[PDB]
Amino acid sequence: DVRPKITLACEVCKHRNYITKKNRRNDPDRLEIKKFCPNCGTHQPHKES
Amino acid sequence: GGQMPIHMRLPKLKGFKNRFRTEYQVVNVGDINKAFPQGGTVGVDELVAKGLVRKNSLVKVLGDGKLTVKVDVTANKFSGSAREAITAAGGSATEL
Amino acid sequence: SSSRNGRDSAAQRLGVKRFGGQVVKAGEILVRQRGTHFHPGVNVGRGGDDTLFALAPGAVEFGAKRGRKTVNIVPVARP
RNA sequence: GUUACGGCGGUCCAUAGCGGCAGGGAAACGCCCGGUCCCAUCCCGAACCCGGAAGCUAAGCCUGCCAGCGCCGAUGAUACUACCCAUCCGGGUGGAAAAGUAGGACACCGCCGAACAC
RNA sequence: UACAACUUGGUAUUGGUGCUCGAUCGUAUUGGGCCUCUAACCUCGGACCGUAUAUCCGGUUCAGGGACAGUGCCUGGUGGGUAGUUUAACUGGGGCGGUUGCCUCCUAAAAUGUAACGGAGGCGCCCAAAGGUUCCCUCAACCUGGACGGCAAUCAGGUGUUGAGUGUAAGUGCACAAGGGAGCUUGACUGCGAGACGGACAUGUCGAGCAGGGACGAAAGUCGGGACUAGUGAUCCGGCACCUCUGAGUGGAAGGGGUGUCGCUCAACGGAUAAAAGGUACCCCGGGGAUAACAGGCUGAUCUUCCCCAAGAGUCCAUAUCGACGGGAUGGUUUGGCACCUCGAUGUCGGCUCGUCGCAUCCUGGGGCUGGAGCAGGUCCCAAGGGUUGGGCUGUUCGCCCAUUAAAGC
RNA sequence: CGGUGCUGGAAGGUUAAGAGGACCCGUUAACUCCCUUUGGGGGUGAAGCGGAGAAUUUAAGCCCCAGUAAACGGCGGUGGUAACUAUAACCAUCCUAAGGUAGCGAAAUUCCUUGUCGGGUAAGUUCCGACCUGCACGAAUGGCGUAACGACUUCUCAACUGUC
RNA sequence: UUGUGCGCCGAUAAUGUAGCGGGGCUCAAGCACACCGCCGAAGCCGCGGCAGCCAACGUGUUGGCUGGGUAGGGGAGCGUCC
RNA sequence: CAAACUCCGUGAUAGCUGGUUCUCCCCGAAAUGCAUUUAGGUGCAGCGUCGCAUGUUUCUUGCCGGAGGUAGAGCUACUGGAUGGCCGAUGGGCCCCACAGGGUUACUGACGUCAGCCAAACUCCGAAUGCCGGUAAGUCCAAGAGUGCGGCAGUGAGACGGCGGGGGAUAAGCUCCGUGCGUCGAGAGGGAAACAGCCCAGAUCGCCGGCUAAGGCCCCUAAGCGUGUGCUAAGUGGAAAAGGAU
RNA sequence: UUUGAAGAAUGAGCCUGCGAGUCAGGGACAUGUCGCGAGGUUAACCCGGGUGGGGUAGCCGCAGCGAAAGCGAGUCUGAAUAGGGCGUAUCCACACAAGAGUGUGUGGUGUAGUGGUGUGUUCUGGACCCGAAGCGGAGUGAUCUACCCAUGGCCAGGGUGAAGC
RNA sequence: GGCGUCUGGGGGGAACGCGGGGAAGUGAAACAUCUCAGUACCCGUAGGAAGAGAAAACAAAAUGUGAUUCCGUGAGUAGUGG
Ligand SMILES: [Mg+2]
Ligand SMILES: [Mg+2]
Ligand SMILES: [Mg+2]
Ligand SMILES: [Mg+2]
Ligand SMILES: [Mg+2]
Ligand SMILES: [Mg+2]
Ligand SMILES: [Mg+2]
Ligand SMILES: [Mg+2]
Ligand SMILES: [Mg+2]
Ligand SMILES: [Mg+2]
Ligand SMILES: [Mg+2]
Ligand SMILES: [Mg+2]
Ligand SMILES: [Mg+2]
Ligand SMILES: [Mg+2]
Ligand SMILES: [Mg+2]
Ligand SMILES: [Mg+2]
Ligand SMILES: [Mg+2]
Ligand SMILES: [Mg+2]
Ligand SMILES: [Mg+2]
Ligand SMILES: [Mg+2]
Ligand SMILES: [Mg+2]
Ligand SMILES: [Mg+2]
Ligand SMILES: [Mg+2]
Ligand SMILES: [Mg+2]
Ligand SMILES: [Mg+2]
Ligand SMILES: [Mg+2]
Ligand SMILES: [Mg+2]
Ligand SMILES: [Mg+2]
Ligand SMILES: [Mg+2]
Ligand SMILES: [Mg+2]
Ligand SMILES: [Mg+2]
Ligand SMILES: [Mg+2]
Ligand SMILES: [Mg+2]
Ligand SMILES: [Mg+2]
Ligand SMILES: [Mg+2]
Ligand SMILES: [Mg+2]
Ligand SMILES: [Mg+2]
Ligand SMILES: [Mg+2]
Ligand SMILES: [Mg+2]
Ligand SMILES: [Mg+2]
Ligand SMILES: [Mg+2]
Ligand SMILES: [Mg+2]
Ligand SMILES: [Mg+2]
Ligand SMILES: [Mg+2]
Ligand SMILES: [Mg+2]
Ligand SMILES: [Mg+2]
Ligand SMILES: [Mg+2]
Ligand SMILES: [Mg+2]
Ligand SMILES: [Mg+2]
Ligand SMILES: [Mg+2]
Ligand SMILES: [Mg+2]
Ligand SMILES: [Mg+2]
Ligand SMILES: [Mg+2]
Ligand SMILES: [Mg+2]
Ligand SMILES: [Mg+2]
Ligand SMILES: [Mg+2]
Ligand SMILES: [Mg+2]
Ligand SMILES: [Mg+2]
Ligand SMILES: [Mg+2]
Ligand SMILES: [Mg+2]
Ligand SMILES: [Mg+2]
Ligand SMILES: [Mg+2]
Ligand SMILES: [Mg+2]
Ligand SMILES: [Mg+2]
Ligand SMILES: [Mg+2]
Ligand SMILES: [Mg+2]
Ligand SMILES: [Mg+2]
Ligand SMILES: [Mg+2]
Ligand SMILES: [Mg+2]
Ligand SMILES: [Mg+2]
Ligand SMILES: [Mg+2]
Ligand SMILES: [Mg+2]
Ligand SMILES: [Mg+2]
Ligand SMILES: [Mg+2]
Ligand SMILES: [Mg+2]
Ligand SMILES: [Mg+2]
Ligand SMILES: [Mg+2]
Ligand SMILES: [Mg+2]
Ligand SMILES: [Mg+2]
Ligand SMILES: [Mg+2]
Ligand SMILES: [Mg+2]
Ligand SMILES: [Mg+2]
Ligand SMILES: [Mg+2]
Ligand SMILES: [Mg+2]
Ligand SMILES: [Mg+2]
Ligand SMILES: [Mg+2]
Ligand SMILES: [Mg+2]
Ligand SMILES: [Mg+2]
Ligand SMILES: [Mg+2]
Ligand SMILES: [Mg+2]
Ligand SMILES: [Mg+2]
Ligand SMILES: [Mg+2]
Ligand SMILES: [Mg+2]
Ligand SMILES: [Mg+2]
Ligand SMILES: [Mg+2]
Ligand SMILES: [Mg+2]
Ligand SMILES: [Mg+2]
Ligand SMILES: [Mg+2]
Ligand SMILES: [Mg+2]
Ligand SMILES: [Mg+2]
Ligand SMILES: [Mg+2]
Ligand SMILES: [Mg+2]
Ligand SMILES: [Mg+2]
Ligand SMILES: [Mg+2]
Ligand SMILES: [Mg+2]
Ligand SMILES: [Mg+2]
Ligand SMILES: [Mg+2]
Ligand SMILES: [Mg+2]
Ligand SMILES: [Mg+2]
Ligand SMILES: [Mg+2]
Ligand SMILES: [Mg+2]
Ligand SMILES: [Mg+2]
Ligand SMILES: [Mg+2]
Ligand SMILES: [Mg+2]
Ligand SMILES: [Mg+2]
Ligand SMILES: [Mg+2]
Ligand SMILES: [Mg+2]
Ligand SMILES: [Mg+2]
Ligand SMILES: [Mg+2]
Ligand SMILES: [Mg+2]
Ligand SMILES: [Mg+2]
Ligand SMILES: [Mg+2]
Ligand SMILES: [Mg+2]
Ligand SMILES: [Mg+2]
Ligand SMILES: [Mg+2]
Ligand SMILES: [Mg+2]
Ligand SMILES: [Mg+2]
Ligand SMILES: [Mg+2]
Ligand SMILES: [Mg+2]
Ligand SMILES: [Mg+2]
Ligand SMILES: [Mg+2]
Ligand SMILES: [Mg+2]
Ligand SMILES: [Mg+2]
Ligand SMILES: [Mg+2]
Ligand SMILES: [Mg+2]
Ligand SMILES: [Mg+2]
Ligand SMILES: [Mg+2]
Ligand SMILES: [Mg+2]
Ligand SMILES: [Mg+2]
Ligand SMILES: [Mg+2]
Ligand SMILES: [Mg+2]
Ligand SMILES: [Mg+2]
Ligand SMILES: [Mg+2]
Ligand SMILES: [Mg+2]
Ligand SMILES: [Mg+2]
Ligand SMILES: [Mg+2]
Ligand SMILES: [Mg+2]
Ligand SMILES: [Mg+2]
Ligand SMILES: [Mg+2]
Ligand SMILES: [Mg+2]
Ligand SMILES: [Mg+2]
Ligand SMILES: [Mg+2]
Ligand SMILES: [Mg+2]
Ligand SMILES: [Mg+2]
Ligand SMILES: [Mg+2]
Ligand SMILES: [Mg+2]
Ligand SMILES: [Mg+2]
Ligand SMILES: [Mg+2]
Ligand SMILES: [Mg+2]
Ligand SMILES: [Mg+2]
Ligand SMILES: [Zn+2]
Repeated sequence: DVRPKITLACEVCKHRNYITKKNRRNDPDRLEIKKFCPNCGTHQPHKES
Repeated sequence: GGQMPIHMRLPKLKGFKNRFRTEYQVVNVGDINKAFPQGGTVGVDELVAKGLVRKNSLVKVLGDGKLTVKVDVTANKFSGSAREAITAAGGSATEL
Repeated sequence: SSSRNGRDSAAQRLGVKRFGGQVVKAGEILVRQRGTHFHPGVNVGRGGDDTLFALAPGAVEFGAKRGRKTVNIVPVARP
């Protein structure tokens, strides 16, 4: 849809903490980022969903 | 004026109201001490005669005030504040 | 015959907002300039949108240095 | 104290820039000599970095002189305008430009550090 | 958006046999399709009876049909036949056009702000990097060409100060870079937030510092999205994940609850509903000169009538008579603009009768000049006393036509 | 015969109610580590209970194939193309289903428009008769004529008269 | 020729002069320049009265001011019936 | 009669129209913005009132610190736009194309330079104003000044005139803006004959008093048919231009 | 009513009577004012041919924060002294900081609401007064007219001359 | 079916009560859900009252209430609602 809608989840957490938009046409590979989510209290890569 | 009225363009306050409530009242430790110049124990009937709660009302209170006179307590659910107030006063505040 | 014009924008109400020699308090805004009509000085913050403010009580002071315009705050003497 | 020295600095940052002319190598400055080792070329020791001081101040820098050009700028007037006016019609007081003109003008100054002298 | 009516199936009024078709070619799956039959059911066929008379009706017999049909209930179709309704505002009268939010500039009168159907342009995104940070560095203009190769492709020598540029328009900025390249990497963090800016209000903007962790740089420090300003949507209802919220009496659970997060060109963009088009000259009501159609009024673009300079026309000669390109005025009469008077009423075109006034004069009257031989003209000046056709055509005003007069005026 | 209807054909696709029971979910006996002594605190899940819950059977209809116009309805534009002269009477274009045949036609339809021409009058924007450039006729929401009829429409003529 | 202040023509409407308000005005009662005057309002001042606000003092006087007003707000009253 | 008549729901509902009754005393609006199935309605903020509170925090001026970016001005300063000149190689090019002489040929001529304008979206310049901030004096027997909070409704149909302007044609008594503009609205008085909006000026009441503003002083009509110095012959005064005239 | 009217804009022929912000509610609030005061007050109801007495059933404030669990002069937020949001009525004097305006700790001044009565506003009621076109339910009408149904009556006189014979 | 005989009822009445049926104007600033409201109105019953009435009700561990009906509360609260 020109710009799909993507959620990001922690690994131990598994909490839909971060949400962001992308161009799926030019990025068919899933998005990887290192970030922070509060409750487990430390940085940790977030996955796509 | 037709425009979205304020009372209708704000979101409902979340959470329920928990109709089931065993609620009570606090009669200040300071007020109790002020009422006890001589002190002694404290009972539901005595505080009713003192007129600090509904006569049937069951009471949970706090230790906002200080107790210097020996005042034993006949109570149901205390607060730790008034519990230590009574203990420092050197009496008893037993919970029934 | 019909017109194709007639639309416009809002009115952001920009422009300097605390004038020279005034008394301003911490976190106070000084200007709202689209471009860099001015330039930060000691105790002045460069906002996220080219806005100017003060990071310490005092009196604002304009002044030209090197042919530009830069704002600065002189801390007024403590009574 | 002097200096025809180098860094950092100032200033409602061109009265301080540009152009032409002449001059500087004791020290410092530049250029400079070569790339094992640091490091770099989207290739190149061009840039940077590094080792050394054989050479030279041409370039750049500096200083001095030149009004060719930038540049600052009067007094005066004019434009303009706050207020008030008279039956429009423009004046009375207040404020006073821009451009142009005589002119000015080839920066000044601070702190440290280098060569001569005490 | 429904509903009346019409139409389907299942289910009930509901019975039996024979056949033929299925999932645990010789072992099993209970229902579908057909042919029959009487007995439910129908009969508006017949014949008796109530009856002395009764075409209603009830009962009896037989006869035809017959598990059909009809009827309910659920359901699907179709359904202006019937019904309740919707069908925007802005508008220089309405309607048709165009717009409806957001962004840039001008109008904007040097704080802000400030309208118009005023002048001009864009937005409903893009981006794992075009983000952060560290580091390097800066153009374009420029003369020459071992050949293609040219006016321009890449160039280096050596005046080189944005004149080049900076994701998407304009303005504001930007070389101390906001401009490129690379390296690394995620701060496009988490919870707060001193105080402010703007907001009628909901909202919207900026922001130093505090706690954990991380990023770049040895460090200094910078890092809470993109150089900024557009890229947007309230509330309800619902969906999904986590929690040390509750839990209709015991546990509980369920049931509900929070934080995070999705569903609208709801663009008529603060969104009357999940759900919407038209005529009414068959009309109707309450209102308005808040707003049109005629008139009056203000105005004079256009109109008409004057006038100014004078090239050329006119055998040569500007002005006998026309006057090119232009300019300045008058009247309020034509086409127009405004909506100030009248929508608790100002009757509209022509014709008929009747007229009355002005004069920019149609004749009659008096003059000047002629490109005035005379007659007959042309033109301009004074003059409003008087007069100023009739018919055919069309509702016509007008106009053409016929035929008169001194004329057939505006 | 495309659209909308109606009429026939239901082989296919979609879909009703009604039946239904795979998954998922709740609860609870037993338990499952250790604690006491005469089951709960650190998860499974018993049969039933119920919750949402399946797929599977489904008629008409719609989609689909034909017919139907005295059913509602339509019947074009474009270019080229002759022995003087303007034409198309022939061919090519697109597209839809076709692109107006006979008849009539500035008419009750013709806006320019008082079309042009002729008759009637001195004069005829009305009339009659023709031409066809039918803006925007047309064949059962019928075309063309039609004897007679009409307190119907238009026009002319003789008598007629104070309508003038 | 030039700069000037006044003048003139340029100049035609409709019910009746009707483009100084009129009469009239140049032997200006017009225009320009100065002066002195005088008229001219509900402006101001003069005298008397009422009321509001305010300050001082007192147990309501003194002094300063203000008093137009629609929508509308506030304060205090008159009268009628019972 | 485009859904008969009587009764009833029925006081149907009316953002619409009309009307709204005794006196005095005090203060005194707006026709704005925003939003609106909204434009002739309504609500919020400004605008008024009453009370309470802070009691000058408000106002005027002088001085001081300030930023502008308008009028104007300017342009070899840029974006644009413009006229006339200069060498003009090289029209960055032509009569013979030689690979070499001339528009030996009137062209084009770029750049730049000499000068002269113009611009709301041009500014290498740049005010009087207006605004915000600080200080000080003054009205300080109070304006009845400000700000906050609280009860109360109006109003969101403006007009005109002067200023700066857009549109219109520099027309409208036109429309749309700005004026810590003015006035009417919501204002009586005098002047311009008449005339809200133009000029002068704020009506507590009464007085058969006086001084004055605008405008006037021959009569209607109160005031000099005044003083002195000049102009005009046109009733100009007491409607008008381009142009013309011993 | 209007920006604006002598208005040629509306309404009034005249007089006299009648005619328009009322009324109810433990309704809500604010202002006056009245009683009591950390308290204030009662409804319905019972009994006095009389407004008395009884009746504390109930409601408001005394404490708020949090959506809720819950906490409590704090509380919510949050991993958090780490300040912020909301209250602790409100202030005076002492010390600690920056003097980021004020915050943080002590000793006193100690909290004022409630029920009448009258008033403006809001509230639901028809809610300041009159007024509509119209929608719906129940009934009354075909003595005019429309149609039709059954039974009667009406059509002077004078011409034209089909079929048939 | 047909007779004949005893006993009942038949209609009227203002409201109230029960029961069968049952709408729109209006508000929602429109409007369908919704509201108006089970109101008006129609109809059949009885009575002086009717109707309801002896829990298959609530409650919540108290070893509680104890038929129906009507008041004032509880409370415009829990909730329901484009
Ligand atoms: Mg998040
Ligand atoms: Mg803008
Ligand atoms: Mg040396
Ligand atoms: Mg090298
Ligand atoms: Mg050299
Ligand atoms: Mg050099
Ligand atoms: Mg210069
Ligand atoms: Mg210089
Ligand atoms: Mg000077
Ligand atoms: Mg003045
Ligand atoms: Mg004048
Ligand atoms: Mg100067
Ligand atoms: Mg069935
Ligand atoms: Mg069956
Ligand atoms: Mg339908
Ligand atoms: Mg209909
Ligand atoms: Mg309705
Ligand atoms: Mg409209
Ligand atoms: Mg208009
Ligand atoms: Mg229109
Ligand atoms: Mg501005
Ligand atoms: Mg406005
Ligand atoms: Mg666009
Ligand atoms: Mg990067
Ligand atoms: Mg080079
Ligand atoms: Mg960058
Ligand atoms: Mg770059
Ligand atoms: Mg804060
Ligand atoms: Mg840290
Ligand atoms: Mg930070
Ligand atoms: Mg950001
Ligand atoms: Mg950024
Ligand atoms: Mg909703
Ligand atoms: Mg239980
Ligand atoms: Mg349980
Ligand atoms: Mg749950
Ligand atoms: Mg909108
Ligand atoms: Mg809306
Ligand atoms: Mg809705
Ligand atoms: Mg009307
Ligand atoms: Mg009208
Ligand atoms: Mg009117
Ligand atoms: Mg009017
Ligand atoms: Mg007329
Ligand atoms: Mg008119
Ligand atoms: Mg009139
Ligand atoms: Mg005009
Ligand atoms: Mg001639
Ligand atoms: Mg001539
Ligand atoms: Mg009007
Ligand atoms: Mg009028
Ligand atoms: Mg009228
Ligand atoms: Mg009438
Ligand atoms: Mg008439
Ligand atoms: Mg007429
Ligand atoms: Mg004449
Ligand atoms: Mg003659
Ligand atoms: Mg002549
Ligand atoms: Mg004449
Ligand atoms: Mg005569
Ligand atoms: Mg066919
Ligand atoms: Mg077909
Ligand atoms: Mg079709
Ligand atoms: Mg199954
Ligand atoms: Mg079909
Ligand atoms: Mg088909
Ligand atoms: Mg014809
Ligand atoms: Mg015909
Ligand atoms: Mg015709
Ligand atoms: Mg015709
Ligand atoms: Mg014809
Ligand atoms: Mg005729
Ligand atoms: Mg035709
Ligand atoms: Mg046609
Ligand atoms: Mg046919
Ligand atoms: Mg046909
Ligand atoms: Mg038809
Ligand atoms: Mg026919
Ligand atoms: Mg015929
Ligand atoms: Mg005749
Ligand atoms: Mg005769
Ligand atoms: Mg002269
Ligand atoms: Mg003359
Ligand atoms: Mg006169
Ligand atoms: Mg005098
Ligand atoms: Mg007087
Ligand atoms: Mg006075
Ligand atoms: Mg006094
Ligand atoms: Mg008064
Ligand atoms: Mg008014
Ligand atoms: Mg009033
Ligand atoms: Mg009396
Ligand atoms: Mg009737
Ligand atoms: Mg009634
Ligand atoms: Mg009703
Ligand atoms: Mg009524
Ligand atoms: Mg109403
Ligand atoms: Mg009215
Ligand atoms: Mg006043
Ligand atoms: Mg003071
Ligand atoms: Mg200044
Ligand atoms: Mg300045
Ligand atoms: Mg200018
Ligand atoms: Mg110049
Ligand atoms: Mg330039
Ligand atoms: Mg010049
Ligand atoms: Mg400018
Ligand atoms: Mg600028
Ligand atoms: Mg300004
Ligand atoms: Mg100041
Ligand atoms: Mg005062
Ligand atoms: Mg108040
Ligand atoms: Mg009010
Ligand atoms: Mg409005
Ligand atoms: Mg308005
Ligand atoms: Mg308006
Ligand atoms: Mg206005
Ligand atoms: Mg106007
Ligand atoms: Mg004005
Ligand atoms: Mg103007
Ligand atoms: Mg107007
Ligand atoms: Mg006034
Ligand atoms: Mg007046
Ligand atoms: Mg007068
Ligand atoms: Mg007065
Ligand atoms: Mg007189
Ligand atoms: Mg006199
Ligand atoms: Mg005199
Ligand atoms: Mg004299
Ligand atoms: Mg003289
Ligand atoms: Mg005159
Ligand atoms: Mg003249
Ligand atoms: Mg002349
Ligand atoms: Mg008015
Ligand atoms: Mg009036
Ligand atoms: Mg009259
Ligand atoms: Mg009137
Ligand atoms: Mg009238
Ligand atoms: Mg009216
Ligand atoms: Mg009348
Ligand atoms: Mg009468
Ligand atoms: Mg109340
Ligand atoms: Mg009270
Ligand atoms: Mg009290
Ligand atoms: Mg009692
Ligand atoms: Mg709470
Ligand atoms: Mg939190
Ligand atoms: Mg804290
Ligand atoms: Mg009372
Ligand atoms: Mg009805
Ligand atoms: Mg009947
Ligand atoms: Mg025969
Ligand atoms: Mg009976
Ligand atoms: Mg409603
Ligand atoms: Mg509504
Ligand atoms: Mg309803
Ligand atoms: Mg109900
Ligand atoms: Mg009885
Ligand atoms: Mg009973
Ligand atoms: Mg209750
Ligand atoms: Zn995590």
